Amino acid sequence: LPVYAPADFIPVKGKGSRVWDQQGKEYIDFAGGIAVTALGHCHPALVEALKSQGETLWHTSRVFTNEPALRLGRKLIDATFAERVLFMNSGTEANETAFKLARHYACVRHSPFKTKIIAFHNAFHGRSLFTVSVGGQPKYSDGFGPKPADIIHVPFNDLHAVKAVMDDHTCAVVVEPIQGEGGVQAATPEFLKGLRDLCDEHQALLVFDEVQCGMGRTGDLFAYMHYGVTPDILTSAKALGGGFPVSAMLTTQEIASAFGSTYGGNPLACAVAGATFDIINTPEVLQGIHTKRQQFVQHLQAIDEQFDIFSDIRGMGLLIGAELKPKYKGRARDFLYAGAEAGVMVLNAGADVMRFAPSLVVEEADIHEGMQRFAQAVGKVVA
Amino acid sequence: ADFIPVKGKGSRVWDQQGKEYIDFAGGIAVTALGHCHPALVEALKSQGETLWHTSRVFTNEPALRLGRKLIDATFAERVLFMNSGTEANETAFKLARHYACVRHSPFKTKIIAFHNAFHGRSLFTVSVGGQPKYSDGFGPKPADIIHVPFNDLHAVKAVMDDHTCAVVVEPIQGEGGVQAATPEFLKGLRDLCDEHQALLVFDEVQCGMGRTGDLFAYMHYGVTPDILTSAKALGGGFPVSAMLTTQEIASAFHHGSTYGGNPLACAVAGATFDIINTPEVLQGIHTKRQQFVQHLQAIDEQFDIFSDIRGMGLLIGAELKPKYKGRARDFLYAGAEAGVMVLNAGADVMRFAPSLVVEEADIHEGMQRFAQAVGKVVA
Ligand code: NA
Ligand code: NA
Repeated sequence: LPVYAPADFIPVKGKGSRVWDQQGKEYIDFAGGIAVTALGHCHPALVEALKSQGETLWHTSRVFTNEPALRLGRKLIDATFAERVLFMNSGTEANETAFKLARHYACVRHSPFKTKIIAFHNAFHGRSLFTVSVGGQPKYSDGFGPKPADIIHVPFNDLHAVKAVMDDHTCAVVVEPIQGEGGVQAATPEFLKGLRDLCDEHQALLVFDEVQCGMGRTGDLFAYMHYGVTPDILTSAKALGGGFPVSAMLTTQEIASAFGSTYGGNPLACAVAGATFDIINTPEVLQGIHTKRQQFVQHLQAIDEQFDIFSDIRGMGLLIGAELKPKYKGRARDFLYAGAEAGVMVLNAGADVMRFAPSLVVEEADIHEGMQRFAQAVGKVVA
Repeated sequence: ADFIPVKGKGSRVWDQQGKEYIDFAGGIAVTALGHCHPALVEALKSQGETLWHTSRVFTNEPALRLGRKLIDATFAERVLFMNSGTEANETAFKLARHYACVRHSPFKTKIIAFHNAFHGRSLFTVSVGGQPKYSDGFGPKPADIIHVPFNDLHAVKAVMDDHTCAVVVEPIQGEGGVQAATPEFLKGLRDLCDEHQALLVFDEVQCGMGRTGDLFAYMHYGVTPDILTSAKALGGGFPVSAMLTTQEIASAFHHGSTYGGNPLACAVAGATFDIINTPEVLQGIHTKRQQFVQHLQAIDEQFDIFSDIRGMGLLIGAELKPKYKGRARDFLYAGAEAGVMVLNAGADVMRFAPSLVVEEADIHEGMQRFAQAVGKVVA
């Protein structure tokens, strides 16, 4: 069930899209620590940002603001629909804050009985009791005692189902624009637009979990920009910090008033995230992501031409899913481990789907080399 | 707060205007080794050049090293690392619930906690937290959490049964007026947990990592918990946390000696641990407390403001007399004006949580500034 690295695979060093273990074995990284290291390992600009801020100031309590946090808040506010930004340490915490805010906004602006949260099967929002209960895998929320109530799950991309359970007692709809863990499934524009319209009709808040698909991952800064559907609340993490734990909850003044346009934020985390933002939010990187996706997809199609293993290639930008044909159902972990043995680090998205989330600046030579290693791994699994 | 800190070094902090402050607050007991400690900066820089991040699929050398250090120095046999104390608390509470579920009964779900407790602001942790005002208004809270007064062993006895999975307690309630547990209370909780087969959970996010003069508060009391949480001081300002428990308990999870841990975080926390867990630092804490307390007594001798000085080691509470009840914020703001950063613990209590290696010169200067602030509020 879970993927655990063996005792002879402990990462010790990373540089760009390359990782070395304790035995000095080199790997090409198409996993990014699960879409976290969006600028690769020990990127010079991020290392510089960490070092200079690390000489100056690391920490301030929630009582104070700081220059890195204010700078990052301003950048996010300028680049998005947001008017207010709250910083935490992780996407889980950001989601906690978003869900709590949606609940509290409904409580004070409308009714204390307006508590229903609508989420989707296969969703992943974190492992805290609240976020795992909003998440759509019962296996992970069972066995921890009474779960926070008034959370309803319906299938992803099923607008009819949402209409059926949505009413004036609904406070929030929570959705990943692309379900990364749940098979790399993208929302249809109809579905997402419908959620926006239903939330408007019922005065509920539309919450986008973009912890995985955000911060350039899709080729747009956020996935909502691709769809042209504006959420009420957005959460971001993982890539935001490039490997440093940091997260952000984005919303409007009107919504945030329910609780300088910024709250919290570790000085060191925000300095690093600012450097990450400055690189990712450029025409060069964002437009390069589409080129790179095409390069990965070409290799995946070539492997499929040789070995015939995939039924679907999907996702957006450098979040790539490759669904295994029915003859290879449940074999995703085996392809992953074979990949590792061949010196390439990949992901799963359930037992039937291969997932790739490499650095957004991954070099062409690394794309080529890693995919040749993955091709070799595939051969060992099927032939 | 009407100023923005831009730079810190040891126990001194500068704002945007270049005004210099003495830091007796430590970002709320987080910067246990002061700002930009050279050993912590060096660890950050060195690991920052090597590897920052691994997913939970992998371990890493800093995580393993930090795990070994915590395992060797405490009751723990297993360590799970997260980013924050709130997250570590989520993990501890979930583990206590799940252990009870799979080892005893799915109906064994009651968590006992205490009034004025703080355990974080996630829905679950704030519900276990003992401040109803902060858990109200977020929709249905997770159920089966009972609160009773801190230090009220009779009350614990009354609500505890075989359906109880956990007792969660801060050995010293930091936020709740800097109230220390009595030895009888903590031993009582241990005995009751043994009797009803519940897990004793120590939230040592604030009172842990050297704060009391021992590495963890449970060592002062000689009462061993089943699960302990640690953050704040653990990373000296870098966000990192740990949940410590035994192999028997940890086995309830669906993996070696450690789980998770950011390589950069764990490298910094390792350097922090190596410094704090020394006779020099730990013994130095008692001497520094005495100096702080003597200053507080001198201030009281002059101004007659305090009714009580409490806490342990370098977590210090000073309770205001009824004449000054509800005015802790006023002394806080006056302190800031006078150039000293302090804390509150409710509107009735002044709190201090300075660097564990705070220089004597800084103790005297900061306390003199606080005396000036006290003098201002009085006049
Ligand atoms: Na904006
Ligand atoms: Na031990």
